[PDB]
Formats: sequence, structure tokens, C-alpha cells
Amino acid sequence: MREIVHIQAGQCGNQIGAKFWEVISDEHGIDPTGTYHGDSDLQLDRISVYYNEATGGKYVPRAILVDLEPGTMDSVRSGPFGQIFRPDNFVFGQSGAGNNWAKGHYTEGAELVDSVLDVVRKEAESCDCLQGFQLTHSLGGGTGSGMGTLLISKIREEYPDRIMNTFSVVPSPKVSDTVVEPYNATLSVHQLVENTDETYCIDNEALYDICFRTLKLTTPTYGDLNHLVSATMSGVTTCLRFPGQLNADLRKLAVNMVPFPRLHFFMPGFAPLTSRGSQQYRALTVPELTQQVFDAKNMMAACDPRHGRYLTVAAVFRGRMSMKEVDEQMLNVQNKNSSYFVEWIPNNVKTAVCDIPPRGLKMAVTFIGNSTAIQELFKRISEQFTAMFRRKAFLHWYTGEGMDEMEFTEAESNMNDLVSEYQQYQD
Amino acid sequence: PVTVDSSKARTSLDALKISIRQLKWKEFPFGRRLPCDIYWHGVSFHDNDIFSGQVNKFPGMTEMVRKITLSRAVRTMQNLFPEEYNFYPRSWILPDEFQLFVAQVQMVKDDDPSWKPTFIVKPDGGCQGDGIYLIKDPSDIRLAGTLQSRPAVVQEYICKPLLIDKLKFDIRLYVLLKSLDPLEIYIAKDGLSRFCTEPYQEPTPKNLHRIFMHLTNYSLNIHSGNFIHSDSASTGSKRTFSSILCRLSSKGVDIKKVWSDIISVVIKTVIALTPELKVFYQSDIPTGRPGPTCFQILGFDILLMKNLKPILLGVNANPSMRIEPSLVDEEVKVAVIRDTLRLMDPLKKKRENQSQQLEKPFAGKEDALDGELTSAPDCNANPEAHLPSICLKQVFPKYAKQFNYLRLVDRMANLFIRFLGIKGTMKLGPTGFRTFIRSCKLSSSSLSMAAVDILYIDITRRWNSMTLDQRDSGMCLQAFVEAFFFLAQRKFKMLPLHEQVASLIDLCEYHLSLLDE
Ligand SMILES: CC(=O)O[C@H]1C(=O)[C@@]2(C)[C@H]([C@H](OC(=O)c3ccccc3)[C@]3(O)C[C@H](OC(=O)[C@H](O)[C@@H](NC(=O)c4ccccc4)c4ccccc4)C(C)=C1C3(C)C)[C@]1(OC(C)=O)CO[C@@H]1C[C@@H]2O
Ligand SMILES: Nc1nc2c(ncn2[C@@H]2O[C@H](COP(=O)(O)CP(=O)(O)OP(=O)(O)O)[C@@H](O)[C@H]2O)c(=O)[nH]1
Ligand SMILES: [Mg+2]
Repeated sequence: MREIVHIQAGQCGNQIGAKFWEVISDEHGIDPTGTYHGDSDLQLDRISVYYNEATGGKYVPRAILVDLEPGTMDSVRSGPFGQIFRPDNFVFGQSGAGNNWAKGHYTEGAELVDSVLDVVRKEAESCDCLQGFQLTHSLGGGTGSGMGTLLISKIREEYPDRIMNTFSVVPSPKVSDTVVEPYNATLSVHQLVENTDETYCIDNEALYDICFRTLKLTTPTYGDLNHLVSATMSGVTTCLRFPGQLNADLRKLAVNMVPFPRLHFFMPGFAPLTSRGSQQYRALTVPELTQQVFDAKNMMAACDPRHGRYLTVAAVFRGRMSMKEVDEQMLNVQNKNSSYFVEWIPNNVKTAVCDIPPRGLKMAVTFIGNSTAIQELFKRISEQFTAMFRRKAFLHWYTGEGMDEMEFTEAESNMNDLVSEYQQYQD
Repeated sequence: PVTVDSSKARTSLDALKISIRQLKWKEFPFGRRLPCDIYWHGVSFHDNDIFSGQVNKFPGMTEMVRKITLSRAVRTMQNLFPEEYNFYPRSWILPDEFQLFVAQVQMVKDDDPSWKPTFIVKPDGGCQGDGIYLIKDPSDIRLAGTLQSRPAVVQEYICKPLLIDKLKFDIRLYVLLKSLDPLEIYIAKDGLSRFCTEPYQEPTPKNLHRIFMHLTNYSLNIHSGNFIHSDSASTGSKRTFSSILCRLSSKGVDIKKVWSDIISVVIKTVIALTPELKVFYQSDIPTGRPGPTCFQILGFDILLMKNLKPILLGVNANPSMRIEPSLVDEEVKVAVIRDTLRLMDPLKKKRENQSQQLEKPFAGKEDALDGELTSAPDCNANPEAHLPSICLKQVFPKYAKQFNYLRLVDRMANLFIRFLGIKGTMKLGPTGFRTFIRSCKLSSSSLSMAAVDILYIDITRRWNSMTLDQRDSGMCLQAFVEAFFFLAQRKFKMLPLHEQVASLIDLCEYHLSLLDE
């Protein structure tokens, strides 16, 4: 019951999804060969959410892996937790779309969305009662942004009732490995406004800040960042897998999280996070957990929440805790930091609680916050886009694939429209 | 010579062929690879992939002539113009409007105990009279079975029609739609009168099952033992409409007024049904892309009441053009197709332009010298001089005084495709509505963006649930009409409905003119 279809596109999406499947398979007691070796019965009671049951009690993850360059696919296959994905679930192309939004969305990636949709339909009909689709991709590339927008649109055209939550990586101001990435980012925000229900924003600058400050790690590679993203991904859908006292699913989160249809650009966080040389000098209690989750530094988006007002926040505790502590502490959060919440909506906090904690831990929290400061995360992009428009640069690589100039202006204007919408309610 | 493709003519093949031979046009019975001047399809516009030329099928007319769509358009217009659109008896769509039908019947019965109405139930997809029956009470509807999932139409039955030889008859009239922009409608001077095989009586519970005396369908009456096949145009179960009109005039009935109101109801149906055709044309043939021109022949079914008030029954996008031989059917249909083809000869416009260009006088430098006995041959023979006169009279689409205020939904239909976008998708998304609101400046302190979004969501949900298919991703044209009606109700309070909608259209047009300027 309540099955979730997973889609990965692009290099970042593929790597984050690989880490995510490794993380979940550890929690449900799945071996890298597919067999179940676990200690608790509860793990194998809702394995139908993420896994299909094949013969010989071997569980195949319900994931679809797409990209326009074959090489990355091999990287997924020849890795840990790699011979579990279905061989026919790897849909791939020949050339990796460069950094062209137009190539992925229009010319070379259009001859692959048909196969992806075929696999999507095949997976979606062997499910008892579908709950939604979740997709991991990275705005700023060619296959990620373009193929993800095309796929998302073509799926909401066919399933305009399910929940589409997207875990997307947004361009950062300091870290930047591309020169035409603002173009792709601007061309995609527009499609994410009217085709997704939840949009979790991630930037590599924030993850690097977390790995440098909170954890104090010497050489933080992409593995740690993918690990944190997998942690927050697993934490959101926990009240569908394990049992608790205040269970809240994706639709309940959306209802309590989105006051206006265009206002669904959240920002994530994961509470229990310490170094390896400090786990003994700190007590793992509910007060400490809720103090770390609302810390400005401990936020996986490069926007300062102090510059805006939280529209609404949802927290999903996992472990064995008393309701009174949770309610009292996350009421006291909104009496102290009172100026950081809007006033027209009282009780700006949603609380869920799942009994089973993550493995190796006792209590953990996943934080999802909708606040106006996310406008900055888009505002910067517009500025960059503007600087690349009046002196039209690298536009021939985009206009040579059928994209007209008017599309750029329309997408940009839609971006400022969303920014203005986020801004007006803050004042 | 004009090339005509008749590979998909079907029942219109033979009647076309002689017509093709009457115009000395040369045919492709099996088609060709190269583009053809005129393509003649029988059922669907999507029969062949046509990129240029002319096609005898407007896009989507199969769906429009369906009973529920025509009924929806008729009720929309009746809301817009009740008095004008009274020719269509009140209708309900099952199973969606069953409760409303029951409540209305109960309230009218309570108001008038002596009221004994008769209703007729017709399937949407049913043709040739199949599935059509008569009821006297809403409880008489057969609601137990697996056949009730199909949408149906319950209509007020005309219990008092005109009777000729004690037989109730209907009229099938052939109407030509030449173009949608500009609108051009032509009406044939003669039609086919189909008569019942049994004497007509007022509907009673004892004779509801008698379909022969209550249904004028040719396919149903042909199996009756009382059906008479006659070669004369004034006898038999199938006759010429001109003969019936002349018999009526023989009793002192003003046939000119009768013809005028037939023309009025035909034009009213066409205008009421046009805007969805413009939407479908934009969806299927986008502006700026190569595409063929379109026209259509429609079979209008009219029941002539004893008080000479017409009633529009069924409408058919694909009327039976088969002439088998039947003298009346041939004489009507072959002439209809011949006039149709003559009206749209691709060289007529070129010939007219050349004649107009050749008539420009060259004035200047007069100087005369003698010339002797050079007789110019009479090289101006009309190629159509041997053809009979066209019976599809050029009834003025620009009736003005007769028909100028009827263009209301058609007038505002362009607003839908203005914000449609790229690729001509059939539906309009929330961004389209919000851009429309921000463009025509309908938003204010009273109506903020949240209210607009709530209205859009509610209307879209209602119209998606209304249709048989539950997806309906987006907004159709009828939902846009409902939204425009609500917006026009909000503005210009304490004003008549005709003044409303029109005033909002004027304001929106003014704001648009400011925007482009
Ligand atoms: C010596 C010791 O105590 O090591 C612990 C540990 O508790 C620490 C170091 C862990 C450790 O995490 C990290 O050091 C880390 C570094 C970079 C990126 C991500 C993680 C740990 O890796 C993480 C790991 O946590 C889990 O097992 C959770 O279940 C977590 N990860 C996995 O299940 C998992 C499975 C397979 C492979 C890798 C991780 C999780 C939490 C929520 C939802 C899903 C998964 C644990 C107990 C440890 C180590 C091993 C050092 C921490 O784990 C998290 C992310 O909550 C980091 O801060 C917490 C708490 C501790 O300080
Ligand atoms: N947090 C992470 N960011 C990543 C990872 N891999 C790539 N990236 C970042 O994502 C951004 C986009 O690079 P990708 O090559 O993944 C984007 P895409 O696959 O859509 O591009 P093409 O394959 O060239 O079409 C860029 O800033 C990378 O540094 C990863 O594993 N984790
Ligand atoms: Mg790549």
C-alpha cells in the first residue's frame, strides 16, 4: 500500500539516488544481493512501499535510472548496492547533452522520454495504490534540468492526482563548475512551479558548510553530501514505513505545508549531527535536537532564514519520546523567535512522531521549512541571468536547437513573479 | 482541372462522382502521393494526413454533433439568450443531472397538478434511433443495468407537431458551412421530408412503445410494413421539402415566413456551435503553419410544429449522402454536392481576380486611326452555363438587423486562444488564467489572487468530474465560459445579463488595446 516511484536523472541525481538506496536498504535489512537479513519484523511489513517482491523472496527496488551518457550508468552498476536495480530499468542515451537545456528538453532527450514513460507506466501499474513520484536531479546541467522537466510534465499529464516531490540541487553563488548554468536554472524554475507539489532545495555550499563546521571533516567529498541528502530523503517518508503516535504522510505534510499553490519551495534539515570527537560531551535529548534543527547554520539551503519569516515548518521526529516535551519545546520555539514567523497563521508548526528510530541512533528529526528567505536563492540567479542576456552570450548553443528568444524572457519573468509572490506575504 | 480525392467519400461517393462528372473535374478514386486540390472524407477529418488543399471535414465535428455537447452549447446560449433560443426543448444530461431533472419535474408538477409532460430519452452515442425511448415520469427511467454508464439526454418531447396525411414528419435539411473566419452559411432550397409509418396520436402510456408512430428515423421506418417507396417527389414516406411547402401554401400558409424562421434557427445553431469549432481549428491547424481549408455539409433535423414553430432535434456531422436508385435522394443530394463543389472551385478566386485586374481602365493620350472588319470571336462562354441553378442560396451571414447581437460567446472566444500558448493544447492552465487576470486588470482589492485561484480550482474540478473521463487535465472552453459569466456577474451590478458579459468583453478589449498599443 502507498507505493512511491523513484526517478533519477543526471550525474548528481544518479549518485544521490545510489546513496539513498544504500541507506534505505540498510534500514529495511536488504542485502546487496536482494535477500532479507533483518532483526525486526516491522522492517518487512511495508517493504512494498519502495520494493517489489520477485521470486525467491528477493526484493527489487522500484527505481528508474535515466541519463543521456552511458558511462554514469556503469558507475551505478559497478558499485555497492548496485546489482539490485532491474537490468531493464536502466534507460540511457549516447551523448550527455553537454550543458544544454535545449538539447535535453527538445532535441536529443525527446527520443528517450518515450522509453522512460514506458518503464514508468510498467512500474506504476504493478502497484496496489500509488502514492506519488519522487525524483532526484540537479538543476544547472543539461540532462538533469531538461529531462526532468520534460518527464515531470509528461507524468502530470497522465497522473494529475499523485504527489510529485522533487529533491533538486540549485546553483550556488560561490561554488560553480559551469559557465552557462544560470541559463538552465532559470529555464527550469518555471516548469517546477506548476508541475510539482513539494520541492526541496539543496545547494552544495550549504552541505559543505555543514561538513566543515558541524562535523569538522577534513576532506568532504561528494559522498558526505549525498549521505546527508539521503538522510533527509529517508526521514520524510518514515510515517508510511514504520508505526508511531502522530503519523503524517506526504499528503498531510503538503496540506499543512502549502498555504498557497505556488508556495511549495521548502528547505530541509536533519537534527542529530555531531563530530566524532564530541558525541560523548553532548546528551541526545529532545531540547538539543530541536535547538540544532532550527539553527541557521544547520540548514541545507544557502538562504538565511533570519532575513525572512517562516510561513510554516513541519518536523518529523523518530524514536521513543514523550508528546509533552515535543509540544512544549516547539511551542517555546515560537514564543522566543516570535518575529521570525508570520502572524496571520497561528500555530506555524506541524509535528509527527514515528516510533522506530534510525539504525545506530536513539532519536532523530527531519525538518522541512517553508520560509520567504528562499526568494534569495532565486533572486541571485536572476541577476546572473540578466548579466548574460543584455550582452547575449552562449545563446547560440541554445537557439541552435529550436529554442526561441521569447522563452528566455517568459521564464525569467515567471521567476520574478514567483519571487514577488514570496515577498508580498512577508510584508 | 480540379483534382478531387474520393477515396474516403464512403456513402457520399456515388452522389459525388456524377457531380464530379457534371463539373468535368477529374477524380482520384484511390488517391495519390502528391497534394490534391480537394479532399472528400466521409466520417473523420483525420482520415488522411492533409497538409494543403481543401477538405470536406472541419476538425472535431464528430464530437460537436454529439447530443451532450450540442445540448451544453444550447443551454449556454439559452442562458445568454432565452427568448431567441427557445426552439430547443429543455434538456437534461444523465446521469449527471438526474437529480436536477427530478427536482424540476416535481416542482412543476406541484405547481401544476394537471401537467402531464412526456419526455424522450436518447443515448449520446446512439444513432439511427437505437436506444431512444419515451417516458412519462422520472421514475420510469431504467436505472437498473450495465447500460446506464453511457451518458444520455432527456428532452421535452414535442407532443403536438404538424401532421400531414395524419402522419408526423421531420425535415432533413442540408446546410453548408463554408468558413469560420469569416463565417459563411448557405442553406439548400430543398430538403428531405421523412414521414412516420403509423398515424400520429398524442403520447399516452398505452402507445409509448410504438416507435413507428413516434420516431421519424428512416432506418427504423424502412422495416415497417406500412413504408411506401415512391418515385414521385410528393408521395411516399420520403418526399421533397419543397413539395411539402407548396402543399402547405395551397392551404394559405405563408411559406416565406416558414423559410425565414428555418433560416433563423439554422443560423442560430451554427453560431451557437461555432466557438468550439474555432478552438478545435486552432488546436488542429495552428496559425502560421501550412494547412488545408475546411468546409462541411451538415444534416439538420427539424420537426415542424402545427403552429409552424420549428424544433431542432438531432444534428449530424456525417449525413447519409447515399442516393440508393432513389429519384428524390439523387435529385437532392447530387445537386447539393454539385453546388458545394461549384461554390469552392479553387480557380474561381483566381478568375475573379484576373477579371477585376483586366477591367482597370487605361486613360491617357487619346489618338484614333481607322481599322476595318476585325470581328472578335465570342470567347467568353460560361463553363457553368450548362449547369442548373444552385439551390444552396446565398443567405446573408451578415444579417445585421436580423442577426448582429447573437455574437457574444463567439466574440469572447478569442480570449481563450489568446492565452493558449504554444503547440495548441486543448486546455488552459492556471498560468493562463492568472495572465488573463493580470492583463485585463480584473483583479482589485475585492478580488485578490487567492480568490481567483480558488475559483479556477473549483471550476476545473467541477468540469473534470462532469465529463465521463475523470482526468480532463486543464480547462475546456465551457468552463472558461462559466468563469467569464461569474466575472461578469461580479462587475456591473444591477444590470441585465445581456448588458453584462458584453460590458466585460468591452472592458477586456479596451485593456488589450491599451496593452498592445
Ligand atoms: C561512532 C559513532 O557513533 O558513529 C555513528 C554516529 O552516531 C555519528 C558519528 C553519525 C555518522 O555520520 C557521519 O559521520 C556522516 C558524515 C558525513 C555525512 C553523513 C554522515 C555515521 O556515519 C552515521 C551512522 O548513522 C546511522 O547509521 C543512521 O541510521 C543514518 N545512516 C545510516 O543508516 C547508514 C546506512 C548505511 C551506510 C551509511 C549510513 C541514517 C539516519 C537517518 C536516516 C537514514 C539513515 C552512525 C550511527 C555513525 C556513523 C557510521 C559514523 C552522524 O550521522 C547522522 C548523519 O545522523 C553524523 O552525526 C550523526 C551522529 C554521530 O555523530
Ligand atoms: N551534491 C552533489 N552534487 C553533485 C554530484 N555530482 C555532481 N554534482 C553537482 O551537480 C551539478 C551539475 O552537474 P551534473 O553533471 O551532475 C548535471 P547533469 O547530469 O544534468 O549534466 P550532463 O550530464 O552534462 O547533462 C554540478 O555543480 C556538480 O558539481 C554529487 O554526487 N553530489
Ligand atoms: Mg554528465
